[PDB]
Amino acid sequence: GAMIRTVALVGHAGSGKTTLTEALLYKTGAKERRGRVEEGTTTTDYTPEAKLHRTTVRTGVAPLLFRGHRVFLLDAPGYGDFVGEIRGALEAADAALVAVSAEAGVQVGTERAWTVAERLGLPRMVVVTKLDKGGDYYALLEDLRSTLGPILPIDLPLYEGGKWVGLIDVFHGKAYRYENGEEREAEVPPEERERVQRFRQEVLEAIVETDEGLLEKYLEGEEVTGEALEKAFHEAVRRGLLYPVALASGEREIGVLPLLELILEALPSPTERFGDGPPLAKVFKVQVDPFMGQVAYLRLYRGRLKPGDSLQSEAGQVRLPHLYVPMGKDLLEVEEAEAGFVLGVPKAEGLHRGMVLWQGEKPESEEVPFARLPDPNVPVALHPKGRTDEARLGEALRKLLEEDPSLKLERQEETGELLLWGHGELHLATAKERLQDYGVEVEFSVPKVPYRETIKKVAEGQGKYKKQTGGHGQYGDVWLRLEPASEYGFEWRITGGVIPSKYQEAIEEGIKEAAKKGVLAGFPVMGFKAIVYNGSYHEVDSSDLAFQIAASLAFKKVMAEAHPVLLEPIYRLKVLAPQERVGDVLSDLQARRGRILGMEQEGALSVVHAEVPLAEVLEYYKALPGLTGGAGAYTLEFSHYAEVPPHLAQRIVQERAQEG
Ligand SMILES: Nc1nc2c(ncn2[C@@H]2O[C@H](COP(=O)(O)OP(=O)(O)OP(=O)(O)O)[C@@H](O)[C@H]2O)c(=O)[nH]1
Ligand SMILES: [Mg+2]
Repeated sequence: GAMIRTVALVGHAGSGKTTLTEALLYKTGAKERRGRVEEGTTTTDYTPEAKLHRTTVRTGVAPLLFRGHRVFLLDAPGYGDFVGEIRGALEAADAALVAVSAEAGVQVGTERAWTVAERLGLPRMVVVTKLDKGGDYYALLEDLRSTLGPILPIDLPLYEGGKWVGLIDVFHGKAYRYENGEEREAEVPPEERERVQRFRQEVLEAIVETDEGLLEKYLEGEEVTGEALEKAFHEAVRRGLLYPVALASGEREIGVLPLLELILEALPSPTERFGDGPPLAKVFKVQVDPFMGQVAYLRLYRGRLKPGDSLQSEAGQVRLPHLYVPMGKDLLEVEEAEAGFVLGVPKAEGLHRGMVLWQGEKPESEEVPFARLPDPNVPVALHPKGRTDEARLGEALRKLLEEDPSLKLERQEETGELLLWGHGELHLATAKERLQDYGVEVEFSVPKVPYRETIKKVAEGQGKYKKQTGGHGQYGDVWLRLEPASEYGFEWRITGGVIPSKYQEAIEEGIKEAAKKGVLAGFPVMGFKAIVYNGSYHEVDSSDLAFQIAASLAFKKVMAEAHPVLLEPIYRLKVLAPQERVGDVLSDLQARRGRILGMEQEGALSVVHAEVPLAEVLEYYKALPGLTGGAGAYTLEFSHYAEVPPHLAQRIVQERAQEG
């Protein structure tokens, strides 16, 4: 009676998620006509980026109304590039509907969605799409069984002359065919009956075994009622003990409403997950429309709300004079909201992704669903195209990051460049396009490498600053010795009190400042001991400034005779390529001045450890997926610095010097 469900539709790119979402919206009456991704007419993919790349860049909300029941379906993206939106959609749902292309089977995007859902403690259901494009359903079920585990087949495909035309409801022993956008009951083909009965028995047994009460009856001799089985089934799915497997296609228009009925029957309600109590909500995503402003998307996990109500938040009281349910980019006004509802809050400049909202006692960390986002690992130096852009780029980035916090903006300490980190070439491309939607043109470039300097031999020298400008003068005198070393260190070796200990901080600051720009090529210096072993001061003219200057003057003089050497960053790779996709990964590193460190070949997938310079893998994200059959992801992490091979070393030194 007036049930509610919040479900995240996830899965690998191209598994027919958005097409299924369109079919659901159309078949329920929420939409006049079902659009197509190819034509850019769907409810989910409305932003310029989504339509341009023909992929779900942003999670779309599809509020489904069916016979009084409500299913708030979140149509999430498929590519790992949009992990931010994917993980947020799962954080917002009480269960995951995982689409699996029949012709491809479980893919990388399937495993990632599945794992995040499992960690969030969410029930899982699988929907098999694209059976009309090919694939063997029965072999697919076996693969899902061996890969996912306790799957539970709900549907089997109905075939007519080799053509997929419908489905067979295993449990009820009924078949349905579709044609002209119409569902009709059909007979279970004679040749299929024995197999269908086998699946039915296995389904009955799988459900009975998860319920102690039913296992007692089945054993005691008592009868198992249909209502008893339904309850056991629902509870088993709620606890993640069974994973229903449905068959549906928005393109072929097969099993669409049946999938909705199954969602209501199999997946849990907000109450079965959080129980009843005061309002509890969370902003799981944010959209910043170029014209409409910021809109916050909230998931109400518990409680009820009416227009005029308010919620507490870390940012203070949040009034909601108007309640809106989102449907794509549109906000539909409602007169009330119950747990399970997904709401859209306009003019939400003060609400950000991750903020918890509540009434009553403030929730503690464990009471709210949370899925951490991996740090973005693809950097690109950012540059406004021109004048106006450079000026509007500040506000444009603010909006971009509010809407997509999976993107990180940083200022390289050494290089000084403004870097934007994303999760892939595609993610960054959408970021670029989005900035353009905000009226700003930018261009990317490979980040400048943060080269460093060091010394190879010991050297000593004096640094002295003595001048008199005005009333009093300044005096600083320092003797410095530089020693090559693995780690930087300041060593105060002053004796006889020739320099008071109070100038130690100033002297070190001077050494550090000068070290910001080496003598060899103007890069930061590292790996050296700075030893202050003698000097002098004047009680009258000595000061921190004088010694900082004296110390700096000494560093530059001394480093010039310590045999400078140019260093470069060196990272370690941890590639993950399939069985025969290893002879292509270890073949690529050779052109990148690499070095193998190990290879964990276990079963099918075998890890491939390595070590390679940073200057050689700045755009290795534009290659790995195209060599590991796309079923592999590269990993780059800082290891240590090293001397730039004499060849390049000289080359690089020349450039930096050439101009300034
Ligand atoms: N033959 C066939 N094609 C389908 C089916 N479902 C979707 N397609 C098509 O396959 C493509 C996948 O479409 P979407 O529905 O955009 O897929 P998605 O899984 O939502 O894709 P992403 O948002 O990129 O993760 C589209 O070009 C659809 O026209 C299906 O059941 N059968
Ligand atoms: Mg999609």
